[PDB]
Amino acid sequence: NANVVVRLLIRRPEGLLAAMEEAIKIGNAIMTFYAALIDLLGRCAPEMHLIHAAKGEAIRIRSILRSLIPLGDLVGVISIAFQFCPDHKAAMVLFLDRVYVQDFLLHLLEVGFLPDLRAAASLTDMALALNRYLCTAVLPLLLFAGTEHHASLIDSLLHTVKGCSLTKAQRDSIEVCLLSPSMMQHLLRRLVFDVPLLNKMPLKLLTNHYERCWKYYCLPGGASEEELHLSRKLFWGIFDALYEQELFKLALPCLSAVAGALPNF
Amino acid sequence: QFLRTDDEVVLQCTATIHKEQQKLCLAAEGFGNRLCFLESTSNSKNVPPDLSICTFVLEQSLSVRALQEMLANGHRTLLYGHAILLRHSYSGMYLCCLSTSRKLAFDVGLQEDTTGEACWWTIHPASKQRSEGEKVRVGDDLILVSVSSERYLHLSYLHVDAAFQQTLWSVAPISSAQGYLIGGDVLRLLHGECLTVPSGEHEQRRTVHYEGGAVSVHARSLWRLETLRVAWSGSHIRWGQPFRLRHVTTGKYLSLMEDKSLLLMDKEKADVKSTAFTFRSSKERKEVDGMGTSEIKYGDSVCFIQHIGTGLWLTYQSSIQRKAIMHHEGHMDDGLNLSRSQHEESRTARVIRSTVFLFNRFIRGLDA
Repeated sequence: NANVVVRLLIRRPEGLLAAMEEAIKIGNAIMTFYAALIDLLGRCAPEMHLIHAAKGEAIRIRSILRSLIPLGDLVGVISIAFQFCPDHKAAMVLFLDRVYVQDFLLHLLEVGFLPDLRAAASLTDMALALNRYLCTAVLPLLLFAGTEHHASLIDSLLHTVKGCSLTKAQRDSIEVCLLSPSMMQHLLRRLVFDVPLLNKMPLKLLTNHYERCWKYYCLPGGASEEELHLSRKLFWGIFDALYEQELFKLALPCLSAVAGALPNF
Repeated sequence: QFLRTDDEVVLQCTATIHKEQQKLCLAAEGFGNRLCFLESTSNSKNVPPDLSICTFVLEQSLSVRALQEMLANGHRTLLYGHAILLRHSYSGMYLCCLSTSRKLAFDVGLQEDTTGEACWWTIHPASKQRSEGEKVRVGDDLILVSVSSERYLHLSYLHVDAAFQQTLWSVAPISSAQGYLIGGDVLRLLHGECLTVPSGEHEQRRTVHYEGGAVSVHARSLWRLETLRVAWSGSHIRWGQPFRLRHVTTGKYLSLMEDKSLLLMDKEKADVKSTAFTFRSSKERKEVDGMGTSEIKYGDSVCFIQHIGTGLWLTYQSSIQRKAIMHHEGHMDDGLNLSRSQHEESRTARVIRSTVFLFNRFIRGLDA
């Protein structure tokens, strides 16, 4: 199906970075039509696995997709969701994801996610961009600017620390830290500033999820290790305060893991 | 009737620019040019086309099953659905699609290597009057399809390029008998001692002599015949059909103006009554659609040169500088014998002038 529709489309005709920008000031026809074309042309990918790699003429459509359409994607991945707004970018991320290397992960980073924690403070209609994006900003799970992202996105995640869909944003940070190296090592104690501000239960789960992966950073390179003891002491006194410790006391013995590798706000 | 492998064909698309039926032909250059262009064939009565850069050769013709096999590592006839391998009949390169650009099209040029899907083209019929699988015939307006780029060999407005849109490509037979004359040869004109144009460093060599010695072997005395027909221009050569003679080393046409002189003038001055000479067996048919039969053997020949418009006889006057002048009778030595050359000599001969005309452009652009 993919192949035949692609050929059909290419017979006919239909600055393609200029159209989504020039119509943005000017009645929602072409800015929706082009995003739907992006969604259609991105759905007919060759594959998602070595079928795309280790086969023939699944690559031909992939070449045609980048040959008649080079990206220019900043008109979609940046300029549309900073006040239509969530969905058009949600098509473009799929078209870039299916068809299109470690430099590019930092290239588009903090584009859009900076508005997330800003507009999250009025939870409305364009603030359902985030409940929409709880999957499509997480699926790019697969130090220059990365210290910004753990700055911003955790400041979005602490906005809820939609309801059961926050588990996607949880693994979006617990696995983003896991591929750390110095700024992330300082981020291995970031929630300790909120573990003292902990005592919903998700605020303690955000402590526990990074608690086990905290020791990987100071296992590699080995100031606030005494502050880790200060958080362990607030956890030792907070253990007397309390499935209540199923996310708490799992990290409490794991503070010996935090002692096993180095040696709100 | 039909088209086979190891044949000689041309590719020719006829466009219309403001009610002017322009029969453009496909022409690649090679030896410094990886891109193809268009050759005019409509205005052939005052500016003759170049023929050596537009003829092709079909090498092989498989079905897609055998091509996908052989890629995974006699004279057959072609069927609409075979992926063929064109090649440039002079330069020796294989025609293909390239990943360059000049839109969402691709450019078309030659390459030396034959592997990959690049130099393979499946024919497609362009009629309901003939259909898949059946036999090709002469003059069928068809479509070509890239195997690699999955695109059509399109003529655009003057790019020839591989596009998503289609256009027609009429073909025409050219060639297919040892020891005889075929329209397209490169030959010397033996006297006893041969026809010559003098050495460089100038006249612009526009005089014509008869000479002897080692200049028989050298690259000056090379002449290419170009018959007035477009299709079947690589047939046999029989008496009575006219032909231009081109000097190969210089690229200027051997033109007679019976008042002025026998000189060498350019493509844009080569008139059909000015220079289209013919040989006669004595010193006193018109068109057959085929490669003809064997007329003129090489060593046993007395070719007496005679114009169409004047009908004179090029005889020598009185270095060895027996300068050729069209007389009304001539002597008994105008039966000039013939000697065809070999492929490597003509290959050197064309590339000499092709590099000369680029070096001189370099020199004048540097002196500017």
